[PDB]
Amino acid sequence: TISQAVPPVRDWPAVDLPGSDFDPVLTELMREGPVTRISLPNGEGWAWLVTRHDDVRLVTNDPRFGREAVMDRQVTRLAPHFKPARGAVGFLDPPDHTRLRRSVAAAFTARGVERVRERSRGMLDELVDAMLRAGPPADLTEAVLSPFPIAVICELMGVPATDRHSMHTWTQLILSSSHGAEVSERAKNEMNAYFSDLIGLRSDSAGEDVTSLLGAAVGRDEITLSEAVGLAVLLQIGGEAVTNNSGQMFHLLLSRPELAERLRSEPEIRPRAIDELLRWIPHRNAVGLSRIALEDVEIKGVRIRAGDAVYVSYLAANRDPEVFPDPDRIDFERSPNPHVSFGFGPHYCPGGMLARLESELLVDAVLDRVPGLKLAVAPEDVPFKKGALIRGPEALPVTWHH
Ligand code: HEM
Repeated sequence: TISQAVPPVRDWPAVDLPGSDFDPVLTELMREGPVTRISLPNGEGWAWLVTRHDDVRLVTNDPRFGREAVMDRQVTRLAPHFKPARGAVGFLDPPDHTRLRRSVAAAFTARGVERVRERSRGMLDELVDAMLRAGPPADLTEAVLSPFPIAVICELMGVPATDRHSMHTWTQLILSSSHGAEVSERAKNEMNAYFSDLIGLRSDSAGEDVTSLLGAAVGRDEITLSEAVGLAVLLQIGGEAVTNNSGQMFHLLLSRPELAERLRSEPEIRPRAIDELLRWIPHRNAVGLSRIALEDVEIKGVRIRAGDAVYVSYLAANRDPEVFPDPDRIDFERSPNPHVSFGFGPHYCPGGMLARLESELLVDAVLDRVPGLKLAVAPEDVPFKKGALIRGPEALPVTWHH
């Protein structure tokens, strides 16, 4: 009856934000309305953006939106390079996405990840033992936050003991180090070859570890060898997300002492506190991967045309004032806490339960075993990743009583 003008296209340039400060451009978009249009540094054109919790759930869970179609054109994006392997789990839709996620689902459920809690707790104590032995001045990221997620994933994946040192090295080299491309690509190839072999050997394995599950799914013609290897690599190197995120957790726990004090005073609230931290921490820069409207869809009186690219902001959704009253307040007691830090819909993060487990063990060890733990520099002096997709510290210098 009455025309509702489409929103203006908002430019969203890459900006390095300090520590855990919220993106002011995202804030502006959140205040403009539930549905906006954005233009990112890379790719071409514009894309719709939804920021409200309900809209984010709709776009990420509804069959009317697809991921596969995304690789048909250069959708405006943040990352400089795009158009990777299609077999990538992120670019697959139900006709094949389900087969891949189903293959390893059991190992990533709450009970699945509990299988490695004891071993992981032990490995963490070894890392902390070493840091304490070395003495007071340390980079918590290098000494703990970085190696721990890798050690835990090796155990969950079922990587032979004598091959884990290689996994560590490959992971570090992969998409994050010197001799860009060359070294990174080389390590990526070695890891691919490794998992290609391990999984193949597990063709008829009944093991519960991830590679065994992958090998069996392959053996049963549920997924191809290529599909299994690709996912295995992604899962193997996905721990960096925990390294970065937990990095923000401790930066927060140390810069806002009241938070650390509460967790030491009431250990029982740690699980819920971790979830609150996960909801609050601005995990990434801008937005990640869009979805293409497969047919026309209306959102808050806005007509999203079939073919249009649509982005969701999980960070904004986690600050939805209706769902999270006083959204900017870090409240460990926040009763209902339906955050989407681990995404939503078919593509929700498989590592979510694992990330919570790793975060819980980390908080325990760091807050209970480091006497007088505090930042060794001013909070604003902690270096954070620049030109990154996933936010977090480059290092987290801490000190304590020897
Ligand atoms: C606190 C740490 C983590 C956070 C905040 C996080 C967050 C996310 C988010 C927001 C997505 C996108 C969902 C979407 O496409 O709508 C995702 C996808 C994914 N994450 Fe994580 N993640 C974390 C840790 C991990 C870990 C440790 C692993 C490896 C076990 C992992 C593996 C994956 C994979 C494989 C996907 C793609 C899933 C698919 O598209 O089917 N994540 N994650």
